[PDB]
Amino acid sequence: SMTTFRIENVRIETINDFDMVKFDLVTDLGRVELAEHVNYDSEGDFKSVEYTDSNIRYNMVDELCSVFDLTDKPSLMPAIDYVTFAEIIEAVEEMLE
Amino acid sequence: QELRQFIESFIQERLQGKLDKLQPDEDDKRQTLLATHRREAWLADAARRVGQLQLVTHTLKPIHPDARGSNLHSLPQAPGQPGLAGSHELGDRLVSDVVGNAAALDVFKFLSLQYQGKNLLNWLTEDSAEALQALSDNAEQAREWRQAFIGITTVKGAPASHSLAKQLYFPLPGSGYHLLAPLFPTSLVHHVHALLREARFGDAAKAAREARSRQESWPHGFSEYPNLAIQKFGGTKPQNISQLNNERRGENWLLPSLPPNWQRQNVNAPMRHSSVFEHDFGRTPEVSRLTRTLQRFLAKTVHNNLAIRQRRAQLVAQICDEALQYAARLRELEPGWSATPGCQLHDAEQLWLDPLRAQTDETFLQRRLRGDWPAEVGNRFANWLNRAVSSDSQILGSPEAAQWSQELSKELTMFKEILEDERD
Amino acid sequence: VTDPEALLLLPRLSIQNANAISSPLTWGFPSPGAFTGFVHALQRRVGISLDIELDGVGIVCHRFEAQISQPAGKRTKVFNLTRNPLNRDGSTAAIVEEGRAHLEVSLLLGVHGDGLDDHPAQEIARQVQEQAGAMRLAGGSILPWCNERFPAPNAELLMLGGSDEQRRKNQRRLTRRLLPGFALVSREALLQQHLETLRTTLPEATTLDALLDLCRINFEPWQVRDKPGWLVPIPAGYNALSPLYLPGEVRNARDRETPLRFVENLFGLGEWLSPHRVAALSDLLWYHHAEPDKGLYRWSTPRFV
Amino acid sequence: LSTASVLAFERKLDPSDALMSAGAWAQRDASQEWPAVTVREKSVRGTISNRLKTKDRDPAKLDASIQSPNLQTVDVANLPSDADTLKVRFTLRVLGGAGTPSACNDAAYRDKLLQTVATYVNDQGFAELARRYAHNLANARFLWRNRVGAEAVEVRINHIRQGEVARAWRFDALAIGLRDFKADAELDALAELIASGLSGSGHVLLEVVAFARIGDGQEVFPSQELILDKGDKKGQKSKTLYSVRDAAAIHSQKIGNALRTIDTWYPDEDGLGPIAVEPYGSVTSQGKAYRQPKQKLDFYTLLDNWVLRDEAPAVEQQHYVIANLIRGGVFGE
Amino acid sequence: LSTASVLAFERKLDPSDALMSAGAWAQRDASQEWPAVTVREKSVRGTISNRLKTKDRDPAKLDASIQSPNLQTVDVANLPSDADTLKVRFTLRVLGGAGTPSACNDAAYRDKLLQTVATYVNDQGFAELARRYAHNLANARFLWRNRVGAEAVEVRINHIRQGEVARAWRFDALAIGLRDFKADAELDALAELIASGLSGSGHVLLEVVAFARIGDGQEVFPSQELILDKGDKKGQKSKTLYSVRDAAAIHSQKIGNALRTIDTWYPDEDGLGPIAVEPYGSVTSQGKAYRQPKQKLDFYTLLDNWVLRDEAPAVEQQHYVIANLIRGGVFGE
Repeated sequence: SMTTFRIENVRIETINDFDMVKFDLVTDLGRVELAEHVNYDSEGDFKSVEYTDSNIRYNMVDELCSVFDLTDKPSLMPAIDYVTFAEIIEAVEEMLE
Repeated sequence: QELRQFIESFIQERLQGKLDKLQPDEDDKRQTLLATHRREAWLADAARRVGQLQLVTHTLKPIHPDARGSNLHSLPQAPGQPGLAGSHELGDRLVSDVVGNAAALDVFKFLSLQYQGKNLLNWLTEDSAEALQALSDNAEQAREWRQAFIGITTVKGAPASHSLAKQLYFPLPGSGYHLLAPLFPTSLVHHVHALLREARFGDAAKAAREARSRQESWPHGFSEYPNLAIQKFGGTKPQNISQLNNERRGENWLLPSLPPNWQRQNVNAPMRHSSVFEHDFGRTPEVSRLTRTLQRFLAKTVHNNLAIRQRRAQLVAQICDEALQYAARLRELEPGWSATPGCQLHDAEQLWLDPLRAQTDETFLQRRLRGDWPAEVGNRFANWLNRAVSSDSQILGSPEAAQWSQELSKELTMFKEILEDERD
Repeated sequence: VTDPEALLLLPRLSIQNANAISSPLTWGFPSPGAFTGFVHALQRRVGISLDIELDGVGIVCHRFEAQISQPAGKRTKVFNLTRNPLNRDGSTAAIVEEGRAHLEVSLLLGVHGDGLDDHPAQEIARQVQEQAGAMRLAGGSILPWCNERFPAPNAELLMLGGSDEQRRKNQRRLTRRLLPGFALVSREALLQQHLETLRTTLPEATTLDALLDLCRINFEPWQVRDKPGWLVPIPAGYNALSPLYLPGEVRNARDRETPLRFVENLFGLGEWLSPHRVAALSDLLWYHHAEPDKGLYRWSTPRFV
Repeated sequence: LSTASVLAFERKLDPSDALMSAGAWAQRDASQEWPAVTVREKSVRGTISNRLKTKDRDPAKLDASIQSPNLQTVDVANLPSDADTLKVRFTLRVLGGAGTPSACNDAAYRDKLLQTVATYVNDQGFAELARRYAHNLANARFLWRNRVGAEAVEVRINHIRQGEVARAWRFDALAIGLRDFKADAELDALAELIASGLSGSGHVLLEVVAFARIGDGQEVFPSQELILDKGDKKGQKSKTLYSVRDAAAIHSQKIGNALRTIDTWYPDEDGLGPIAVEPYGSVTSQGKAYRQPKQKLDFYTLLDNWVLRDEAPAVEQQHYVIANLIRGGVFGE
Repeated sequence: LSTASVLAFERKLDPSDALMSAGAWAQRDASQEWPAVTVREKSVRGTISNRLKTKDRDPAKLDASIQSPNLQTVDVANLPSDADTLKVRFTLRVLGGAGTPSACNDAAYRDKLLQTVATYVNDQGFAELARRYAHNLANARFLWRNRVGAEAVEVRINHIRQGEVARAWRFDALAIGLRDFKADAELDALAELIASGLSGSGHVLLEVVAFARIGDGQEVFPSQELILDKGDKKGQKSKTLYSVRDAAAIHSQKIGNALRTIDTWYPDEDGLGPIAVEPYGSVTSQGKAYRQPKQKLDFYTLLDNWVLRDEAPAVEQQHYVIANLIRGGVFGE
C-alpha cells in the first residue's frame, strides 16, 4: 500500500501578496515539502486549502512522485491520479485548525 | 547603486510582514529570518531554493491545464515579410514571464526589485562587484549565490514538448511536413495588454474623456474597442502560472475578430406604405450609417483631391455596393412572392430587391423578370441617393461635385449590372 | 501558385461548435490556416484516387452566430464554457477556457491538376462533397443536409476553356450562388500604407494593428475615423523560433518521422469585401507558402490587387 | 513493449445541437413549420433558504436579511399556450473507423493496438455497443429533464442516404425502458445499421425527432450556459439558457453524453443504473467516481494490461475499453 | 452518519404562466375567444409622500420639492371596459416521486433519506398535503390582489389526460374560505387525484381557469418585472409588468408560491393563517421570519434529527418536512 502520511511541521506563510502552507511529507522512502495554496474565509481565518486548481497538481508533480510508488503505474495514467492526493491534503487541512 | 537597497528592503519586508502574530513561539523563527534577511544572509537563503523557475518569454503554461513541457524563452525571429508583425517586433522586451514553482515569489520579487536603470536579477548577472561590493560580498558563498541567482535563465534541459500542447502539421510545397508546435507569447500578450490597458483607462484616456466633458477638448487621440473578449487563466488561482498574477490578473483579453455580420441581423419586408416608403430603396441600419457618413463628410471641399477622390468615391460606391449586397441577402428571406397589393416597390424591386417567385404560373413569363433590368430599380436607387444626398451648391462648377456625380452614375450603373439579371 | 483550371464549390457548409479563439489575441473567426488545412486534408483524402490537387479556398461567412455573454452590464464579453468529467476523487475539474461559435461558409476550391477531363464535372464535385461531409473543419463538426432541398447541388466550371464574356457568365452564376456572403482576403498593401503614414514615430507593427481596428476619436483641426470596408485582425501564419529538431530528438511528439519547430504565430491584417467588388474569382484564394530554413510560415492571398 | 506518450482519438457517434419547436399533437406528421421555442426573460425575487453557518444564527440578522432579499433575472423558455408537444430535432452522423487513433508516437504500439482492435472486431463485432447506442436513441435519454413526467414520448429516426430518407423508425420511448437493454427486431435493425457504420464502411447519417406531451404551455428545460463566475459582478443574470438562432437548443455534448451511457459493468452496484462511459467512470450528479484504480476496472489499467501484457480481460470489460475508445479522448504522459 | 455535501430536489407541482383575458360574465362558459388583457402605458406624476429625515424638514426644501414634481411613466393593465371578468388560465403538472433527490453525494445518506420518506408514505399518505393543495387551488390564492374585492370568484379545474378533459370541477372561491382547511366531498376527489399523482401512480396534468367579477374597466394586477434605474435624467418607467406575447401574465413562481401556502403548524400562532412552506419559514409581506433556528422547529434541524440520529418529530412536523421536500430546492453546505 501507500505510506503512513506523517505530514509534519505544518507551516503557514504569506509570500508576495499570496499565501501558502508548507509542511514535510516524510515517508519511509523520502521527505519532501509541498507548497500549497490556502483559501481563507471572507473574514480572515483559515477556511480551506485549495483542493482543486492547486499548485502541487501543476508544479510539484515529479517532486511528489519521487517519493511514492511509480513502478506499478500504467503509462496512460497521470501520476497525480495514482498518487493518493485527497486524504493527504485533507490532513493538511485539518492540522491548521 | 545596489550596495544597500535590496538588503535593507528585504529586512524592512521581513520586519513589517514578520511580527503580526509574534509571540516567542513565532519569534523562534522570526528572529532567525529577520537576522538573516536584514543585511546579508537572506539573499543566500533565498538563492539556495531559487531554482524552481526559469525566465522564459514565449511561455507554454497557459496553452493547456497541466501539460508540463518546454517553455522556450528565445527571441521570435527576423520579420522577413512585407505586411506581418508580432512577437518578433518586441524590442522593449517585457520578457519577465518568469514562472515555475509557485513558492518562489520571494525570488521573483528579488529578481525584479532593482529597477534603478537596469534589472535586479538582470542587473547583477555579470560583473558581480556592482552587487557584492557596497554590501561586502565574500568569495565562495557570494559566488555560489551569484551563480545560482544569475543562472536562472538557463535551459530546462530537454527539447520536450507535451501531448496536449498543440502540435500541428504544416504542408510544404512539393515535399513533406514540418509539424509546428505553437507556444503562448505571454510577453507579447503583456505588451499588448499594457497598450490596451492605457486604452481602457489610466491617466491619458480618462483625462481625455474628462476633456470631452466640458466641451473644451485637447489635441489628443484616445482609444477604446467595441467587442473585446475576456479569456481567463488558472481558474480560481492565477499564480500557478507566474506573471498571470500581477500584471494581467490571469485575465487576458482579445481585441477584434468579428465578421461583417457578427451582430446577427434579420430580414423583414412588408407590402404596405411603411414597407414602401423605403422598401424600393434598401434602407437598413448599415445603409443609414453609410448615408450619415456621406452626409456628415460629403458637402465639403475638393481641394484635397489626393485624399478626396479615393475617399468619397470609395465611400459612395462602397456604401452602394454594400447596400446592394445587404438588400440582396435580406430581401430573399421568404420563398414566395408575386404581383399583389402594395407591390409598388415590385415595379423597381420585383427582381432586384426581391427573391425568386413561385413556380406554378404559366411558362411564358420569363420575359417579365429576365428582361426587367436594373434601370427602374437601380435608376430609382440612384435618384433616391441624388435626392437625399447632394453636392456643393455654391461651388457647383468645381471638380468635387463632378467626381461625386460620376461616382453616383457609376454606382447606379453597377447596381443595374448587378441586379438586372433577377430572372436570367 | 499554379493558376487553376476549375473552381469547385461547396455552397453552404453549416458547421457547429467551431473554435472561435484562433490566436492569443483575436477571438472572432476561425483562422484561414484552418481552412487551408481542410483543403489540404480534402486533397489527401480525394486527390490520390483522382490525380488532382486542391490549393485555393474561398471564404464567404454567410452568418456568424457566436456563443458569448457579457458579464454584469460591462462592455467586455466573457466566453461560456462546457463542464468536464470528474477526477479520481470526484470533486471538480480544472476548467480551462475555450471559445465556441457557429458558422456557415462556402468553399471556392481550386483544381490545378489534370484529372478534369478523365471524369465528368458532377462526379468529381459529388465525391468531393461526399468526402467533405465527414470531416471536422476548425475544431468543429460539419452539419449535414435536411429536407429543405435547395443548395444540395455542388457546382463546378472550367477555367481553361471559354471566352471573356463566358467567364463573366460563369462569374454571374457563382456570385449569385454567393449573394449574402462577405469575402476575406489579407492586405499587406493597406498595412504598409499605415506603416509609411505613421512611420515618423516607430515602425512597430503591433501598435498599428491595435490602432486600426478601432473607433478613433480626435479633436478640431463628433469625428470618428471612417473606412470603405470592414477590417479584421487575423493570424496570418507562424513565425517559428527554434532550430529545427531532428525527428527522434523532441520528446512527446505526435509522430517520429516528421520534424518539429516551436512557434509564435504572426499577425497581419484582413478585410471583408462583398464578392462583387473584385472581378475575377481566382483572386479569392488562400494559397500558403512555406520555407524550411527561414522559420516563416505564411497564409497569403496572392494575385489579388 | 514500449508505450506511446501521445494518444488521440476521433468522435464517432457525433451528434448536433437540438432545435426545439412546440406544436400540437396528432399534427406532428406535418411537423415541419412549427415555430421555435424562444428563450425569454422574467425576474424572480429570492429569499434565504440556505444552510446558515455554525454560529451567528440569531434572529436579528436573519429577519434583517429577509427585509433585504436578493434579486435575479432568470430566463425560462416555455411552450406557447397553443401547443402541447416538444419537437426536439437533432442530427447524428456516425463516422466509422473506430480503432484507428488520430495521433500516436510509437509505430509498434500502433500496430499492437490495431491488431488488438482487429482481433476484437473479427472475434465479435460492434453489436453490443451498437445495441446499446440504439437503446439510448430508442428511449429519450437525450431529453434529459423533458422526459421526467411526460404523457407519451415518441422518437422517429430517419436514415438519410443522399438527401432523402431510406428507412424510418417509429418508436415509443416509454414502452422501451430506461435501465434495461432488452432485445427487439426493429431496434436490432438500427443496431445492425450503426455497427455497419462503425466498421469503417463510411459516413452514415441519421436524424432524430423526439416528441413530448408535456402540457399546454408547460416548462421545457433547454441546456444552460456556464458563465465562469470568478467572483462578484458576473451578473445578476442567472440561468442564461443556450440559444441557436431564434431557438432554444440542447448542447451537442449533452446529447453526446446521453447517448454514450452504456457502462453497466462498474463493480459497486448494477442497480444504480448504467453510467456514462468515462475513464475513472464518473457521474457528475452522484459526486463519487466509479471504476477506481483501487481494483483493476479502470480504463488506463485495463488498456495497458490488454495491449501490452497480452492478458485479455472479460468480454464486458472489452466492451468498456472500446466504448471509451469510441467516445474519443486524449491520453499519454 | 453525516449529511451530504450537496443535495437537490426537483420541483414537483410544476405550474405554468397565467393568461389574463377579460370578457363578459354569463359568457364565461364559452370563454375561449376572449381578448387578452393588454399591458399598456400611462404617465403619472407624484408628490412628496415620504418620511423626511427631520434634516430636510425645511419650508424651502418642501417648496422646492413640491414645485419640482417627480414625474414618471408607469404602465398599468386595465380591463376592456365593456367586460367585467378576469379569466386567468394556467396549467399545472403534478409530477410525483417526491423524496428521490436529484444530485446527492453519499450512498448511505441517500438510502437513509429514501427509506425515511418511504416510511412516511407507507405509514400515512400524501392525503394531508393533497387536501391542502386542493384547498389552495379551490380558493383563489393564486389570484393575489385580483381576488381581494371581488363579487364572485369561480374556479373551474379540468383534468387533462389525453388531448381532451376527463373530469371537471366547478368551485366557488368565496364560499371556501381563506384560513380554514375545511373538508368537503369533491374537494376530497381532487385531493385523491393529486395524491394519486404525487405517489408515482400516474401522470396528472390539471388546467385551472379562474373567473373573477371585478368591474367594467377596473384594474387587474399582473406580476411585476424589476428594472434598475439607469444614469439618465428624471427617471423613467418604474413599474414594468410581466407580459407574455401581447398578454398580461402572472409569473409561474408566484402561483407556485400560492399553491404551497400550507403551513398552519408554525409555532407563532394558528391565529395568523397559513403561511408559505419554506425552510426558515418566512413571509416577506410581514417581515418577520417564523421558525427560528434557535428553536427546534426549523427545517434543517428537523431533517437532520429525523434522518441522521432518527429521533423523529411529531406528525405535523413530518407534514412540514415533506412539504418543503416537495417544493424542491438546494440543500447542504
